[PDB]
Amino acid sequence: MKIGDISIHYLNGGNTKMDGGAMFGVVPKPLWSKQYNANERNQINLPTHPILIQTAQYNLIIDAGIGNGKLSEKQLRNFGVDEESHIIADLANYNLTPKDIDYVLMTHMHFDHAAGLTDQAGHAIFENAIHVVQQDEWHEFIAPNIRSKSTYWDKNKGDYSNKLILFEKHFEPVPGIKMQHSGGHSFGHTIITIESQGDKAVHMGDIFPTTAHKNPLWVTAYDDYPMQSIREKERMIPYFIQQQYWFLFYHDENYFAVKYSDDGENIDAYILRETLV
Amino acid sequence: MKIGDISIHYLNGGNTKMDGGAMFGVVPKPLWSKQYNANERNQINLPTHPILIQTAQYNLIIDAGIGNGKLSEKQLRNFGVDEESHIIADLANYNLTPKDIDYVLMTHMHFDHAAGLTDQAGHAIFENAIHVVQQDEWHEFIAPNIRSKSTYWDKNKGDYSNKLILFEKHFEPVPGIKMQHSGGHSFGHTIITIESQGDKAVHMGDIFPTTAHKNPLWVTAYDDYPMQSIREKERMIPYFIQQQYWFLFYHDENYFAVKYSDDGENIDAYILRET
Amino acid sequence: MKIGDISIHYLNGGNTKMDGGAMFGVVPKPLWSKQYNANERNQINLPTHPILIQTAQYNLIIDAGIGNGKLSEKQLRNFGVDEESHIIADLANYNLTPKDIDYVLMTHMHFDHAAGLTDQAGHAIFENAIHVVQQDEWHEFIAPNIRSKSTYWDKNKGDYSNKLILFEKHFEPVPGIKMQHSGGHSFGHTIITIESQGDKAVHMGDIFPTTAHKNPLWVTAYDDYPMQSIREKERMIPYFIQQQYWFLFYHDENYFAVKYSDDGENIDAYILRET
Amino acid sequence: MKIGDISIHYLNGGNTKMDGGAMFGVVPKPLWSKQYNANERNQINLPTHPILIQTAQYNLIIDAGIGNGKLSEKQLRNFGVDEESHIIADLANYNLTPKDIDYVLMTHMHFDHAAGLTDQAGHAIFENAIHVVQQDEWHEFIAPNIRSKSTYWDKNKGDYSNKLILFEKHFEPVPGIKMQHSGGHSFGHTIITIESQGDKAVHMGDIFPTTAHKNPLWVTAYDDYPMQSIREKERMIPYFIQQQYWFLFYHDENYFAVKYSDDGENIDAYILRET
Amino acid sequence: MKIGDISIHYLNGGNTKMDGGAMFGVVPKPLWSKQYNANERNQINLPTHPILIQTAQYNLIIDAGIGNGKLSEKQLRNFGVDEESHIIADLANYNLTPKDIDYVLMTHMHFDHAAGLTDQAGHAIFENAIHVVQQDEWHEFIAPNIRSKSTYWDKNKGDYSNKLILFEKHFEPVPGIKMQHSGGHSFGHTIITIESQGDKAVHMGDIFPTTAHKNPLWVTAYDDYPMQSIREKERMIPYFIQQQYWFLFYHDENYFAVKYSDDGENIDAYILRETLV
Amino acid sequence: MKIGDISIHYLNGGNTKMDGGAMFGVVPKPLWSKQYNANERNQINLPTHPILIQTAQYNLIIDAGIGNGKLSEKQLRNFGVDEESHIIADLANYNLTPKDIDYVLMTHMHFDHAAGLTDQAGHAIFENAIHVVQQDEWHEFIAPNIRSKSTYWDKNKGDYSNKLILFEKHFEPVPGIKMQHSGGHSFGHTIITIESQGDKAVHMGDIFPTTAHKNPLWVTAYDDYPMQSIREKERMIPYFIQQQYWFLFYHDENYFAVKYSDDGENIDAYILRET
Repeated sequence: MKIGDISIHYLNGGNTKMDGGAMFGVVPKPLWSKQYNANERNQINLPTHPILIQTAQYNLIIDAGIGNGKLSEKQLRNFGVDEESHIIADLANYNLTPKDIDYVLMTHMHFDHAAGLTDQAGHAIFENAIHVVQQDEWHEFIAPNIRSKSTYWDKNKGDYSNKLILFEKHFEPVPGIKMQHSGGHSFGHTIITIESQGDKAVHMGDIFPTTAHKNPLWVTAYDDYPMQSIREKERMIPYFIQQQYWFLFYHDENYFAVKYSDDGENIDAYILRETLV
Repeated sequence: MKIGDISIHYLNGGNTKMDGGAMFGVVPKPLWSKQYNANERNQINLPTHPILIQTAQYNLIIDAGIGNGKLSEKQLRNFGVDEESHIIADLANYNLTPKDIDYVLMTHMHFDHAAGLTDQAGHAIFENAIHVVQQDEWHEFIAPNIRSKSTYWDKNKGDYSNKLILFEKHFEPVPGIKMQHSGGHSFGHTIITIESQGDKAVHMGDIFPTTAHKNPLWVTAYDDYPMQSIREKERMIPYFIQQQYWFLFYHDENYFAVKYSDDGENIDAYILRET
Repeated sequence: MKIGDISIHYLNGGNTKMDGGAMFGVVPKPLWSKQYNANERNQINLPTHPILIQTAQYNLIIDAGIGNGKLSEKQLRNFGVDEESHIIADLANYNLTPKDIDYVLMTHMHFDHAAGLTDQAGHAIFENAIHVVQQDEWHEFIAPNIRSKSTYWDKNKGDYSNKLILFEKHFEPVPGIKMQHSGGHSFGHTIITIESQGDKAVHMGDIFPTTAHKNPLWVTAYDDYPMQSIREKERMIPYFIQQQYWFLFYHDENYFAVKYSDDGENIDAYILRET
Repeated sequence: MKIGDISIHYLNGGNTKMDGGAMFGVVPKPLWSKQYNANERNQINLPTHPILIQTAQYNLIIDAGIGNGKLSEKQLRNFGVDEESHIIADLANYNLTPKDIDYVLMTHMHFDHAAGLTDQAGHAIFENAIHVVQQDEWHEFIAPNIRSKSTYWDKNKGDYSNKLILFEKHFEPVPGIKMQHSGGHSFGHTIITIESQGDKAVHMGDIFPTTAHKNPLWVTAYDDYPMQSIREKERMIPYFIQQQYWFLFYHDENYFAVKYSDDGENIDAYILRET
Repeated sequence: MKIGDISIHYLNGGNTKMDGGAMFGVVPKPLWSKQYNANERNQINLPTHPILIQTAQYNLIIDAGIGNGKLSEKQLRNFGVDEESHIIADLANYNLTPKDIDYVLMTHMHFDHAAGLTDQAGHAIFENAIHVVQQDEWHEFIAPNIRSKSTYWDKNKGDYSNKLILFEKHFEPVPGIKMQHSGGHSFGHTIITIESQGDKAVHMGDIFPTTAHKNPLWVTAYDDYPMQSIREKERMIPYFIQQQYWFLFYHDENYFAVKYSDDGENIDAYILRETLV
Repeated sequence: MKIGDISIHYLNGGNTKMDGGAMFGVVPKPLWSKQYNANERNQINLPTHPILIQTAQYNLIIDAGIGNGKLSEKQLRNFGVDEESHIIADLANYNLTPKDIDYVLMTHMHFDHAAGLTDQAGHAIFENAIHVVQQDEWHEFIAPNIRSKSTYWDKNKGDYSNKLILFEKHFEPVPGIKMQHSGGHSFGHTIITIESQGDKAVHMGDIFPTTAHKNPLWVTAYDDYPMQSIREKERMIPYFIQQQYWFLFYHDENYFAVKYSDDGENIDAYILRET
């Protein structure tokens, strides 16, 4: 993928199998099962593939996958992990090492996105990288309630917190990369946009998980504030489409990106996610 | 049943079938499917049974099922309606006719609770009945947003509004009956407690739909503000149990009332529903 | 006129006559009648002249007037309409047709500002134009409450919504043109600015209706949140004046454009509206 | 009159004449001038008659009128004052002196309601009386903003503050008398209710100024938060009517007490004010 | 102490020495040092004495002191603890055992108030007692931020949480005892009032720590929301005085209670706190 | 000092002595007393030194010490004033006189920052200067509450308000200078960043009073909203350090500017203050 001078790729940070009903909330199964595949256990396959962004000067990732040795044996099974992260080997394919990374931008701190931030002993994969998190997202991450406790794990704390930078509403790390507090899925959930030359790309995190969640009303049950999720989706998606943005995905098993035609119905351009088995 | 000097019963206002996942949210099917049955279309059976309350003077009612013919063919099929409201009949079995009512107390105005409020021409099924609805709930009902439009129907508007009484935080219509605003399921969602002598009963509406939703974390995906739902459930349930309250249900297909042991671990008493 | 390399005129989308006491809130008549006229109905004449902005590659329109055949017989009379929109004609006087308008920017969706967006049968005058509305202002438009119902009309919905775009706090449709959510008059009220070279112009919508509303304390009674209106006026006006901005009007029957002295106690330059 | 075992009359604490457009917000003159009179200054006559409540052991007063020699030469003229307070006299007609008043309950601290609390030199009419004000209403009174500055006067501060008591949402000074924060007209606006036996009375202050403001949509332009005013009126009035409450007025030149039919479309019983 | 049919007493739950400057916030030392005594280390002595309330039917406590064996050696020194809790022996003086207690009502969960809730191994002193806490207070107690972390300790969790009842704004446990959410010192801080016959008593917790904090403007620097503290004090104190309430204290070294004369200046009645050395 | 094309210096606007505990809040004396000296009265020395900024066109100024004679005898003693403002003199050393100023940018209006804004008759020390103050800060200043009345003085009002420009979230007066609303110390508290070429400087006002307040948890007891102060400090400081910003101080007696190592552990560069 290329957006102007910026190169965009995905990294195999592992995968998870989550219950379809929970990933589609109010949408009846008969309808969502036709848009996304589920197994005998009502689980749909959700890759956890970080997004590698390379500008002329900086290298950065959008999330960190499920890591290596982080999830227990019970969690690996309960979360349908087929394979753990291959983020090191994948990075090599681009002549990079978990040390040439300058920024790790987080959409949110749920385990499916932050487990791969540190190895065991909570050291920290990505030692020279500055880590950016929305301030309230971070606050809840370290002080989760009886509900967010299930995904915000102490086990995911670590050294990276040394080079931690917090932002409230918006933040532009390196030119062209803009983070923006969306809320909805998470109180501190963030979306990221990439712009180089005239090209535009956007990753709406878990506020637009997969291509099957394009309908603003189709939000996951995980969303702590679904009304805010809908609000954001109702306005962002039509705008990004009108502006001919490329939609990047972290969880979609089939596609890595998509560009809808100036209409809002037909998504002509789908960039397939060729994940090695 | 018996709640001090107050008598309580329920009415067959019809039934519906909602998608299991929509009803349990983040709870994996493998877990809730063992707590509540689902067909092959993945739907669970949910009665819409209004609760009839009678005191030495009034006989208000909680909700009004789905009604009779208020739903269209399409809707009758999409929500899996097997039988429409028998409200008029059931009420008769208690020497009460569609007119004796003294107060229709709403928990919220979603179609599965208010469609039975009027006939096909939007005329009140309950003339002479003061309809108490939470103020903010009433506003959203008559002014739905792109998501609320699915349950809030213009078609459920009617003459009953000419005897509409709104409230904010809490309201005690008749002695012993208290309506408390909870939010969660819908912004204006309300629960209702009935207390007389030493007895206590409570109906937590869609913030505690069925006995399978006892865990505060098990909230429906329909809840517009799940964080508020959990907040309310986390505090109410332990309190009502500690106080030995009877939990009344509107959508539960197996129970009408339940009373938990002094630790919430099990069901100590209960009243199944129907024949 | 023209701000830098951007051309700007005013279209005649009709007019209306609203009560004076309504247009001046707490301001006594013995004072506002010396700044504006009160026919004997106590109505003041309020034109509904949309603003046309022409840059290098785009044609924009701020609000759309009352339209043609949109208001009923009754409305025409109560809103004191003398002449309905001549928007089509006025545009022609600029070799511009309704299909050349690239953007329609709305300050708020009240009828005197949006009625002109569609013809009857709710088709849509201005096909091909992206319609920009601030989110909350659009949410309320399609879901009015008992007070907004009077100005947010259902017959004002239309095809234009197929090319609708929403923004929350600020948005730049095209270089130099900035939309900013102000609130006050209506929860989602929005003001607009135009900048080219060192030239600056601003239209503060119904938060600064006419030149007679310059005093921040002089807000209309129509304002749903007068405290926010004052807040915005108290800060914007002094700033725009200090920056030598041209104030554009939609409702001032006399002035179209105005610029205050640095001391802002007088109007140095102005452009009258050829009624 | 008297509610149950509580006596209630009205004192003449002076009067004022305020603009009509200001008193009726968005309501057109051709409509409000048929419900109230507009001298030619466009002013309507607003008495400032404090309400006297006498129970078994206490004497209470709601608001205090404009006082004596409190308004300057200029104010007297602009607020159309015909007669200054006769509060001392009127009280005497009840064998009551200013030192027998046990409680002074305020709806809000605007001048037409608080000017009468102290004489010049800000001493304090009504020594020995506990003065009840809602917290935020008092905070704003002593710290007015650019808009409140017009009605919250510094010369209205006084000794009475040595016996001041504040409440936030609700407060019962003496059995049967309840104060409730309503907001709307002023952030800290407060309405009051009196109950004895099955008799009920209520004074909704400036959230229901005169009988002509019964329509919830008819709020004054003075209301700093009109949306909250409507909210409160929309719910309170229907409830108070359903409960057969007597509506007491402070500003209605004609009526002092009123009671609507159950259907609330007519005024069944009333008490005129002997101007 | 007797309020109508209700008997009120204090229990020696230990003590703590906190920095005076922090306990008086904006009040210059020259002024507060004359109202409360400080040592060479600027520390003032603050007893942590729970309030025993006995009605005809129920027995209850207002807080739990610093406990026994709960604070470490480093904390005992840093917090100027002279003696640890004597709550068991004190209770005996009234023919009661840490088992005859029906309700433990908490004003807030800071360590100076909640450490004595459980013994080591977090079992739970007061096994048959129902524990009442404001819902938000509790939420922060288990999910404290970088600031409240210093007083909300995991080490204070325990069995008592089994019979935990939460309330939002107000709650009346047994007739005459009314809890009320005040906020200010803590987001979930609560005050308690006692009424029997015509007698009235009130404990405003850390929103009125000692008799030296009567001036509404004299709030501790510990208060997370001082503006709300002042708001509450500005209105409550004058009202409680006008109503001839007895003010009960948990932290005042000299006095256990006080009744100001219908004025708001002279506090004629002071009930001394005879603490055994 | 040098910040790209922008020149920065500071001025002796006088000094004060505040109680150490008030200044460090919850931080025990034994800890802060080792970070900042205190006399036997427990007071710490705090200069009130305005910061002079000069660009190729303007030369705005940050704060205005305490002034000259604005403080009374009592105040001069209670706040431990040793010397009053030498603002006029210092300004001269830079060929600038009390009139050249082009913008007085306030962080907040507490007396130790704004008393130097006017003379003994409330006349602006800085005619020709546009005074930029945060909107909400300005409101509280002119409308103090029982606690704010201690720093907000009526006596600090003046003609300067005739050139007052308010803002809400952020404002960039002249290129490179950005004012950002932070809250914390006071509701309207503002910080100011200066950036030119690759250089960056920031003055966090009373949200980072002295170098001893670097720990986000070390906030003054004066802060009306300490939780917001911590929030801002927790995020700003690490960011400004990562970006190699120069931290400018107004109250620090030893440093004027400081630059931390790339880890905040130590002070890598600095400019002491005075001779």
